[PDB]
Order: sequence, then C-alpha cells, then structure tokens
Amino acid sequence: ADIQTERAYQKQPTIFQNKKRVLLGETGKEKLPRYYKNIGLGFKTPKEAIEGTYIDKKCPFTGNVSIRGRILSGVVTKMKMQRTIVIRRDYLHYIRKYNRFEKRHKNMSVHLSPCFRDVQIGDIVTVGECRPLSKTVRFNVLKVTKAAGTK
Amino acid sequence: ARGPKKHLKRVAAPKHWMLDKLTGVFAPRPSTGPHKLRECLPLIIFLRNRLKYALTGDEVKKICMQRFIKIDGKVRTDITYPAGFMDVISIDKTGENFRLIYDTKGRFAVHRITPEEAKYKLCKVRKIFVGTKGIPHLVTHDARTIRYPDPLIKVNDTIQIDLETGKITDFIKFDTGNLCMVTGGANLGRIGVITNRERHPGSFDVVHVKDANGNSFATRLSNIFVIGKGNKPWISLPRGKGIRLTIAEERDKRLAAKQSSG
Amino acid sequence: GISRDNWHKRRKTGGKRKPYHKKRKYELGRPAANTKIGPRRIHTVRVRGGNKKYRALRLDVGNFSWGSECCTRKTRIIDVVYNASNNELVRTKTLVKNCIVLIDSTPYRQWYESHYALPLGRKKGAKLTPEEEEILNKKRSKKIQKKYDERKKNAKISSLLEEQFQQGKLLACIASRPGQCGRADGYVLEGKELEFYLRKIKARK
Amino acid sequence: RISGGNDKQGFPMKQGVLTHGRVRLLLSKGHSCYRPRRTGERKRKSVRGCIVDANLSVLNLVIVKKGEKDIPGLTDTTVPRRLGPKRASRIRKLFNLSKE
Amino acid sequence: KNKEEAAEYAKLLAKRMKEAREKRQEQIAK
RNA sequence: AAACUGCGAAUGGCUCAUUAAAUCAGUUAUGGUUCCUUUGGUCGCUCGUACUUGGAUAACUGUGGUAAUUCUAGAGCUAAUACAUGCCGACGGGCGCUGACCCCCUUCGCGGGGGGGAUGCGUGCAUUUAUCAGUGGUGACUCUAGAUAACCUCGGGCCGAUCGCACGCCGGCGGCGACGACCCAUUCGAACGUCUGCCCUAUCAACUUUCGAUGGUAGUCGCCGUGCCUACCAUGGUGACCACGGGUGACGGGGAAUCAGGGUUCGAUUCCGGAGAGGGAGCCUGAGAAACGGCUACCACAUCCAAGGAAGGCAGCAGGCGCGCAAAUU
RNA sequence: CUCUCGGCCGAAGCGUUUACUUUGAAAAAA
Ligand SMILES: [Mg+2]
Ligand SMILES: [Mg+2]
Ligand SMILES: [Mg+2]
Ligand SMILES: [Mg+2]
Ligand SMILES: [Mg+2]
Ligand SMILES: [Mg+2]
Ligand SMILES: [Mg+2]
Ligand SMILES: [Mg+2]
Ligand SMILES: [Mg+2]
Ligand SMILES: [Mg+2]
Ligand SMILES: [Mg+2]
Ligand SMILES: [Mg+2]
Ligand SMILES: [Mg+2]
Ligand SMILES: [Mg+2]
Ligand SMILES: [Mg+2]
Ligand SMILES: [Mg+2]
Ligand SMILES: [Mg+2]
Ligand SMILES: [Mg+2]
Ligand SMILES: [Mg+2]
Ligand SMILES: [Mg+2]
Ligand SMILES: [Mg+2]
Ligand SMILES: [Mg+2]
Ligand SMILES: [Mg+2]
Ligand SMILES: [Mg+2]
Ligand SMILES: [Mg+2]
Repeated sequence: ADIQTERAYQKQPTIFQNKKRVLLGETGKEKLPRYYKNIGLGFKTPKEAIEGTYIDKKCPFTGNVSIRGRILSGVVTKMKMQRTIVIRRDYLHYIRKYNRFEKRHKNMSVHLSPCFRDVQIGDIVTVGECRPLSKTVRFNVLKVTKAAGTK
Repeated sequence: ARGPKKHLKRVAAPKHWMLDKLTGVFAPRPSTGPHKLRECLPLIIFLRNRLKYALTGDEVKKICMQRFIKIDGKVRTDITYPAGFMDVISIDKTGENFRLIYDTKGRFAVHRITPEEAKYKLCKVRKIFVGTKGIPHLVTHDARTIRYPDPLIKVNDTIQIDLETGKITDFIKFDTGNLCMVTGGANLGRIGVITNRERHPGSFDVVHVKDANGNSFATRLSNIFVIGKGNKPWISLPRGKGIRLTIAEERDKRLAAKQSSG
Repeated sequence: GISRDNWHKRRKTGGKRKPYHKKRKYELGRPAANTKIGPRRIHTVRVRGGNKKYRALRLDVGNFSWGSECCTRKTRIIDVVYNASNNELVRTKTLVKNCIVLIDSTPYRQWYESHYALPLGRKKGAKLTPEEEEILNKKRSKKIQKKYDERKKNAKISSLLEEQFQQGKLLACIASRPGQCGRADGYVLEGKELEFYLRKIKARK
Repeated sequence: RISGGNDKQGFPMKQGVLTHGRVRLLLSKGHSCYRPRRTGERKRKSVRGCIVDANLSVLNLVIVKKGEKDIPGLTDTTVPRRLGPKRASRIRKLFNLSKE
Repeated sequence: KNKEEAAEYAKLLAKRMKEAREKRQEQIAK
C-alpha cells in the first residue's frame, strides 16, 4: 500500500528515517521503526497500528492527539468521508408533565483511524473526546465492536 | 466584561465569612494571594468581624499600618490579604497566635495556639517537578515552591514547614490510617482516619474517611489534607475535635448546657 | 479587521448563524508575511499578552541541519523549488514552512573535509590549492592518522547527495515559520524524502 | 532662519508639509502642534503647510548670525541664564574639572 | 545558599539511593 | 503648588435593542492558550568612566497667533526609576571538541594498547531547528530533566549605572527596607471547546455546496485547537426523532404569583452570566478594550461661528422635552 | 464472580450492555 498520495511527503514526525547505515547492515531495508503510543483508560493498541504503515496525524495511537474527558459510544451510520465517519447516539428524554420519555438522537462526526479496518454500517464504536480536529469533529474512535449478527 | 473584576457583592461573598445583609452592598474582595478567593479569610474579616478588635474598616487599616499583624511570620499591611488554611496569625503587641483551622461547620474558627506551635505549619504538596539542571521542586497549597525536597515526598503528602526558615522538617505520606481534615465540600472541617482510596483514572479519586466516633464519609482526593501520622494530629485541633454532631445531639447538648447554667 | 471567529460560519446543518456580538479584539487576524528571499528585513509585532512576534519580510540566511551527520550550519538560502500548498508560492519565491529550498553546500563540504579527511563534491581537475591540500592530506601522528582511517570506513554519502554537492546546492526543507519567528531553519533532504521531492520537482517541470 | 509661524486663523505651521495652505493630519504623540490628553491618543487637526506665503498672521524667525549694527531692543541686553547645570558630569564639563 | 543547598541535597540523595538499593537487594534475595 | 515619571481610568453604574442550540444552566476539558497584580522560587551558574556615562524635554522665564476649544508655535534654561549607552567583579578554571608534541606498555620489531598534554573553536538560562539516550511524573506526552551540532531577529532577552532609614566594625567589608527585572509556579481571571436541556409556527418539506457547505493533505493568520483563511483533492454534511425558514409584547438563569395532587402563567427589575452605549465600521494604547464620561471615518440628528473654522453623544446621578393609562429632588 | 500479584485480606479483571431502584460525591449566595 503506497502511502505517498499527497503533494507533501507523509511521515511520522517523531521517527528519524535517514540514520546512516553501513553496507554491511543493508539487508534489504531497515524496516522503518514505527511510532505508537499507549492511550490509557485500559484501551489496547490495535496490532494494525503497531505493524501498519499508514500515516495519520489524527490517529489516537500513532498521531498527535490526547484522549481526555468524555468517553461515549455510538452506532456507525455513514462512512462516506476520508478517515472520518458519522455515528448515531440515541437516548430517551424525560418529560415531567406526562412522566414519559421520548426517543431522541444526535449524529456525531468522529475521526476513524486506518487501524480499524472492516468497519461496517451498524457496529458499535467507543469514541473518546479530544481537541478539535476539524470544524465539527471532536472525538476519535478508540474501539470497534461488531454487530450482534456478524459473520 | 473587559479585564478583571475588582469588586465583590456582599450577598455574593462566600457564606463561611458569616457576613450580614444590611451592613452594605459590598464585601472585602480578598486580594490575590496564596489562597483562592472562595477558600480564604481576608484579614479585615478576621480582625473586625471575628476578633472584634476593630469596629470599622478604617480601624482595621489603622491596626495593620502599625505593623502589628504577622501572617506566617511576615508583617502584612494589606487589609484584604487572603489568609487561608493552616495559616498562622501572630499579634505580638497583645501576644497571641491563631491558626486558621476549619471548624466542624465549615468556617474558620478563632483558634488560639501556643507560641511554640506558631513557629511551624503544615502544607499539602500540590506538585513535584524537576527543573533547572535537574533540581527537584515542590509546590504547596500555600503557593510556596521549595527546591531540593526529600526524594520520598510525593504528591498529596504533607510537609511541616519551619516558618522562620521556610524549609521542610518532616513529612507525612498520604496513606490509609493517617489522620486527615476535609478542606472542601459537604464534609468540610471533618477530621478522621483515611480508610480507603478508590482510583478512577481520568476522573476524580474518592477517599473514604472514618471519624473517631465510627462515622464514615467520602470526599474527593483534592479535598483531603493529611494532618497527622496515624491517630495523632501534628497540630492542635479546635474545640470541636473534628467530629460532627447531628442536629439532635447538638440540641441536646445546648439544652444540657442551658440546664447546667445558673 | 481580519477576523478568525467561528460564528460567521454556517452551522453543521447548513443553517445561518446570526451574530450575537460584534468583532472582538481577541479574534483578530493579521496580513500574511509573504517572506521573500533577499537581504534581511524583519518587523516585530506586539501580540496578545504584550509578547512579541517576529514577522520576517525578507530572508537570505538559514540554520539547516544535516541529520545523518548531525552537522548544523548557517547557510545561504538560494531559491525556492517546490511548495506543496500552492505553485504561486514557488513562482513568487515565498519562504513558508515545509517549503523546499536550495541551500548553499559550502559549510557542509568544509565540515566533511575537516572531519573525514576525504574530498567531497570535487571535480577531476584536482586543483587542490594550498590550505585545502593541507586540510585533505596534512601530516599527523600515528594516533591521529589511525583515528581518521577509522573514520574513513563509515564515511560514504548517498549518490544523490554527492550529485548535489557536485552542483554546490542542496535540497532542504524549512521546518520553521518565517512569518512568526523571523527565522528560516530546517533540515537537508535525504533518503526517501529526497527521492520523493526530486520526483515531484521533475514531474512539475 | 525661518523658525515657524501661524496662518491668518491661528493654525500653526508644521515642518514636513509641503503645501501653501492648510491640511488635516492624524497627529500622534511625538508630533508638533499636538499635545495628547491620554496615552495612545491621536487627533485629526488642521495644520498650515511649511511654505511661507502672504496669508500669515505671524512668522517666527531666529537670528543665526549678527550683522554689524545692533537692533535697539534685541541684541544689546542679556539674560543671566538661570538654572545652571545640575548633573555632576555637566558641572565638571562646564568648569573643566578633573576627576579629583 | 546555592552551594550549601546542593551539598545537603547530595547527601540526602545518597542516603535515599542507598536505602533503595538495599531494598532492591532484599527483593532480589527473595 | 506646578510639571515630568509611574498606576488607574477595561472596575463600578445604566439599560434590555439585538440574540432561538445562540445566550444561559448544570457537567467536564485545555496533555490546546493568555494572564498586570499578590504570593514563593530564581537573579556572582554565562570565561567575555565603573568612586557613575550621553543627548534631550517639561515645569519656569520671555515673544506670540486665532472670533472661538482642556488649540498651541517660536526662543532661553534645567532633572530622572522618562529616553538611551555601557563596563568591572565572580574569574581560578571546568567542560566539549581540536591535538603540535611527550611518556608508558606490549610486542625483535612492525604494529597494537594506555595515558599526559601546548595551541585554537564553543560554552549559562530564555529563542529556532535537527539529532541521541532513557532524574521525576501521568490513564495517557511528541511531558519534565539530560546529551550533542548550530542559531539567537538593529522594528535587539535576562545577566540592577535607582531610592530611603540606621549606622557601624576592620586599610575593605556590612543590617534593614523600597523600586525594577527574564523565567517558573500561585492567585484573579479570560478565551475557546465536551455532554444534556429552550417558546410558537408546515398557509415553512427539504436545506447547505459556483462567493466553505462536510471531510483530507500542506501551509497562512491567530495567544493556541479548528475551513479560521488559502491551494489542491474527495462529495460530502442536516432532516417528519421536525432540518431549513418565519414569528416572538424573547436577554438566559437563581427565582415570582397561584396551586389538594398534577399543573398554568410571569421573570425589563438590585445576585450570576451576556450584550450595547444614536446606527454601522475601523483602530491606538495597554496585561487586559474592537473601550465610546478614548480616537478615526461614513449615516441620522444637532451646538457655537466674525462663514475662514471648531465642538458633539445622560441605556451614569439629578433634571427637561416628547411619548403615553403609566413612574420621585437640577 | 474467580485465576493471578502484594501484605485471610488489600489488588486484577469482566459478568453482554443498560434502563430502573437505593447510596455516596460534587453541586453560589439571596
Ligand atoms: Mg461592568
Ligand atoms: Mg484529568
Ligand atoms: Mg508576557
Ligand atoms: Mg500624570
Ligand atoms: Mg499596581
Ligand atoms: Mg490602565
Ligand atoms: Mg516575585
Ligand atoms: Mg525649547
Ligand atoms: Mg493544519
Ligand atoms: Mg484541513
Ligand atoms: Mg478553497
Ligand atoms: Mg426584545
Ligand atoms: Mg422567558
Ligand atoms: Mg428582566
Ligand atoms: Mg421591553
Ligand atoms: Mg447584570
Ligand atoms: Mg462594549
Ligand atoms: Mg438615546
Ligand atoms: Mg465603539
Ligand atoms: Mg455618558
Ligand atoms: Mg464606560
Ligand atoms: Mg438621567
Ligand atoms: Mg401627557
Ligand atoms: Mg404609579
Ligand atoms: Mg441556592
């Protein structure tokens, strides 16, 4: 998978990839070291992020983002943007005059890392709050759980 | 509102000052200082409302401008100086020393201390950071930074500071079984032994504390102040020994005192 | 004047937002510092909090780092050859962050010839005028010559950098923000980044 | 030396304005013909240009060299230069004093 | 003041590291 | 007295026009920023005339101009914690690099190994970039500290040319203070965000996107995170769970009236938050205004005028007019 | 609820997730 598709050169800023190498240690390529971080709160780092090659500065595991504040869950409704998806959060709002609830929802645009592959319309995503990534995106997908009847 | 605010409405002042409603529109508005505005006792309130040494604000100013009041061993001529928890107020002309200790009902009590005990104080540690060629630094709840602290001293611990020099003399580690006072919230002013601390990563930690009478109560970690090692406090406690009476037993005690009076 | 507020923008649903206050001073913006190549001209800006931003209008000198050799030197900025954002920036020779620039290679060649005692970027005429013959061959004690011979075993430069040294100009990336700090610093391109930008530059023309 | 003046309506003459008439300038602190009332204030004020013409009330001139005759009440008297030097260095310079 | 504080902290740090090393030795013994 | 310098004038007071997920409320975040002041730390850590430097200007003294203003000009002096300039000292060195040379060792020897070293460049904390290793910390740093190569803006960063009171000791050393200062922390904040919550209306059902609408990459600008703006890409984003549009005799809350229980209505109004200073817009200074008892314009009103010009902003306290059913003392 | 760690307990998960109910904390003054 070629990772150079923009006008600029895509690269993890922390990793230095031009270290001098003698010809005796030139067994193909050096297998460019991968930068990854362990986000806390008991979330495992996907093996894809560790062993991947994608460049994503908004990735919670390989990019420059900090998970802080609220951790929420939603259902994936649309995946038509690049590296970001639209999830749906449903809830019941109480009305005190009638002592009864009404069904409400709100969509949320959340950044989805390339480390989560095979995400389908319908699965559950645990997202975590971060700094503003775009005009409307303030959350990053931290965990993906499949639907109840997946193959 | 452009720029900082300089006034404080009397009804908007913190309730533990015990300010009335009809004396004026405004309140003393504590100056910026080592203690937060909501958690301090301005010098004027203590010197006029509490001790009744002065009748008006001008008399408080006249008292302070003769350099009679010392807060933690230093002369303070600012009448709105924020004096807060564990501060030592010394008046040598009349020869008394007070320590600002929360009462059981969450108010700064007039607590007189001996001059031997007025030479030190206890400070909670807020953070530890290394700077400037690998020199460690401690920051206390009193906004004083101390370089070269003991490597064992960690956050949420308590250090005994010699007021004359400003150096650490000993410390208490934050651990279960150590005596503590609650410095904020519903249980403010209560004294008890730490029983258990539950950690919630990314959120606030809750500390459970058991009184000397067997009562238990929870607080947030930021509301806990280690007072003594084990059951013995390192300072003198106010007349109420940190235990909270319910309104029923308070009424019974008041009635017994009334009956025994005369 | 120039504003950076979020309330003049439409809502995520596409509806218009009616402003509830007029433009505030803390939302201001300022005209761009289209830094050019030329004799140094830098203006200072008094910014929020009373601090200072340095607004570089003209620059001709930068501090660039050869990462593989860890050799940082102050060199002369020559030309702008690539810009990933706009082509008019290359056309007008504007120094911004991440712009590809040609920097003079003389200090790096001097450091290489003084540290490895091996020629770099030299033609085959072999002039080697004095004080360069000395810096390249010299006479040294057995220990010093042994140390230099030990160095020579791991002194091999990539062919692309060797070609650039022959030309006298290296490709570098600007990692600083000239319009904010008044400085055009960066690093000498090498490795796969150098190949990528060489291919991009060739395809651009 | 033509030192300055006022026009037929009292407006002062500025130095850098190359006009025969009057203009309006946004004057700031450090400008002639303006005394700011608060810090950072600038005011738009009318100023007469620097070129001398017939439409002037008064022209301020300074004698830079003296001829052979003496003007009756202009070149005969003297002023006893009140408020002599105050800084020690200026006193030393005035009286050619050494360091000792 | 700087020199005296540095010397005193060097002594205290030496003592603290010695105690930590002794505890590590006790752990490695078990 | 005056005048220069410094500080404040960004609080307070008034009003409720605008404003319909906006404001505001509760809850969280800044590991994404700024912060005068108070408080504590730091302030011989830097190897490079001082027993004290320079030029002005005001007050003041004198000549004035204009019908007119808290308008100002020319001339003669003279100050600084205003403007600038600029050392000594600690200072002996240490530490990186350099490496003329010298010594020991082994090896016949070569050669290898180990030392001492003259001469040169650099050096501290802030700034900008790159690289290396992994004191203290966090749920999580690309955090803190460390090492290295350099940089360090003429519109310059710190490294005291300042004042007062007591006076002393041994020929030099000194105790209290006050001002000032880069940086860190603290206090007072502020500014953006997270989550949930608002009245009527479908005789408003599709809206946004060619002039950013939604997202990606690189940058610009900004105190910073961000379509905030630009270039190039992708075609997205919201909606009968009511989007979008319209209306409101809509500033939002704490609260108020009534009330068996449930509710209905009110909240311009003294506390908190927001907005505005006739309407828009643009700025200076400042730590903090897009400030109006600051300035610059245009629009609407309007004052003095010698007709050339000058000066405005009571939704501050009184008070007047007008409007009205409707509201107090110059 | 149990298998592992530290001094029978303290720790660790996770029992599918909740809604609900009870408690605790944090919640301006008026
Ligand atoms: Mg106000
Ligand atoms: Mg937290
Ligand atoms: Mg600053
Ligand atoms: Mg003044
Ligand atoms: Mg002040
Ligand atoms: Mg001010
Ligand atoms: Mg200070
Ligand atoms: Mg003069
Ligand atoms: Mg960006
Ligand atoms: Mg973008
Ligand atoms: Mg565009
Ligand atoms: Mg209205
Ligand atoms: Mg309402
Ligand atoms: Mg109201
Ligand atoms: Mg109204
Ligand atoms: Mg209000
Ligand atoms: Mg305003
Ligand atoms: Mg009006
Ligand atoms: Mg305005
Ligand atoms: Mg007014
Ligand atoms: Mg005002
Ligand atoms: Mg009025
Ligand atoms: Mg009438
Ligand atoms: Mg009436
Ligand atoms: Mg209440």
